[PDB]
Amino acid sequence: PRGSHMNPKRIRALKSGKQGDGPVVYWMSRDQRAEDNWALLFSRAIAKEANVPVVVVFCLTDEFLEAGIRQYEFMLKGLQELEVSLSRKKIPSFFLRGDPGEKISRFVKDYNAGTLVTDFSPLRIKNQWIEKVISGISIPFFEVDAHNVVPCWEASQKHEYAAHTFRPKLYALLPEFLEEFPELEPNSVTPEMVETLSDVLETGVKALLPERALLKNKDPLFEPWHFEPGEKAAKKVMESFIADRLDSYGALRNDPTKNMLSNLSPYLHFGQISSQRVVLEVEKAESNPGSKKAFLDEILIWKEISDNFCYYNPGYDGFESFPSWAKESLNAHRNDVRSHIYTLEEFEAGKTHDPLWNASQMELLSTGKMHGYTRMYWAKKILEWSESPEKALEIAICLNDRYELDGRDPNGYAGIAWSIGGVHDRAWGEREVTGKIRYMSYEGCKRKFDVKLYIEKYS
DNA sequence: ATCGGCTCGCGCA
DNA sequence: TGCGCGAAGCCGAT
Ligand SMILES: Cc1cc2nc3c(=O)[nH]c(=O)nc-3n(C[C@H](O)[C@H](O)[C@H](O)COP(=O)(O)OP(=O)(O)OC[C@H]3O[C@@H](n4cnc5c(N)ncnc54)[C@H](O)[C@@H]3O)c2cc1C
Repeated sequence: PRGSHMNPKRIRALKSGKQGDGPVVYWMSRDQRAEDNWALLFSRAIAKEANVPVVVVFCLTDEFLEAGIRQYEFMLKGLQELEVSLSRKKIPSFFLRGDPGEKISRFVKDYNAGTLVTDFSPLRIKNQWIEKVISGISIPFFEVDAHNVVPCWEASQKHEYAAHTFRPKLYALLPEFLEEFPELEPNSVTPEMVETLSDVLETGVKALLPERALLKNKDPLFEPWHFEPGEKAAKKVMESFIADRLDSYGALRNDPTKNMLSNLSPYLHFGQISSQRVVLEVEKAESNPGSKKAFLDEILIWKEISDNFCYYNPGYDGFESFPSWAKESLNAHRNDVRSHIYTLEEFEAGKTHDPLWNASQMELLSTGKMHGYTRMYWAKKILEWSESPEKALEIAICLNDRYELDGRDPNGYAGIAWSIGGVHDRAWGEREVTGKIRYMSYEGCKRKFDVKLYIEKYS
């Protein structure tokens, strides 16, 4: 590759081969943005060294049927804006429909690709697709970490027990890896599905319409105006956070009645904005130092340790990935009698006895983003009022992935594992049902914020 | 061959 | 509200 502000350690070879005659193809998956994208940039750099065009390919899977119209519209509306952004950079974008394992392979043959580059996800499905693609192509294949500031395989070579073991290794490498971004260079070389993306959205929304979330009077639950989608909207949210919410963040990040969070998770999850970008802007901002340490810890340690978790523990969304002490503790309490037991359907409709739990579910149903403090309480009550730890993990993941705009994310699996299974936490006083897993109480919540205001806001 | 230090609830102001 | 301890398993600095 060979260039300024392009550390070679951000890229690694999935497969070696003979470089092809054709264009460099960036298989975009996790990081759906033109700016501050190390994978797009590396793909562009390979293109310059080889005197070839860079092109972006994206696969429209049947995974959308798993979630709702809320996330399909957010992603697809974002992708319509992205096609236009990429087009201004003279970068063509190709949208394939179907299975990435077969469709990426066929595209490389059909479009005569020279080099394949993709971004990094520690999720099982991306790795499965990469394995399939490797078996179907002759060309060199590179992986670039565009999501984490320090590349996941570089920060640590093993599972990290706690944030404290991770913090020294990540912080030692931050001076090297926390750096500004080069501008994306438009295409120099002339670049050689048929449906419109609007058509795809229309066909997909008709397929999802029967199962769309409705209130009892037939009126839809989802309010689409809370987070407008796309790269342009993402940046406006980051700007208002620094301007309006970062000063109060150290004091108020755990009060759900206050709108004092970044609101960046839906854009971060789809890769509509870079975490490295957000950290650069926050570092430079003159703000309360307590707020800066609190927020940088969240977007650097906690977000990037969630990738460490999924990358070194392939069963990240199961019981086995919990630490020994936690699995041992939860196992001993499997027979304990739950105070309540709710089904997925009762949980989903917000019909528990706990008005605070119900309000947290209604914030999830109506806005698509539950406040970060109540997500801890929400997941820990699923554990407390479920038949088993496995049923709890299953119900929390089902509701999180169906209804959160930021769901189906390593942060989600690491966050749920912390809450239910103690991952990256320590043991606490033993209790019935939840054992030594950290406990959170309705009364504890009453002490810390105006619980009644939150409940009133969400019926 | 031994210890300091890690993202709650509670009792106290 | 803000503070110090309790209950608690283990990592790694020494
Ligand atoms: C049960 C549970 C489920 C969760 N599910 C998800 C999910 O599906 N998707 C998701 O992106 N996050 C998830 N989180 C982490 C966190 O709640 C959200 O990222 C955060 O509330 C998003 O809102 P924000 O971006 O306004 O938060 P901010 O406070 O502004 O945080 C900014 C960023 O810091 C990172 N961050 C903050 N808290 C955490 C954390 N605990 N772990 C990892 N990264 C963190 C995120 O990237 C987040 O976007 C979950 C946490 C819990 C306890």
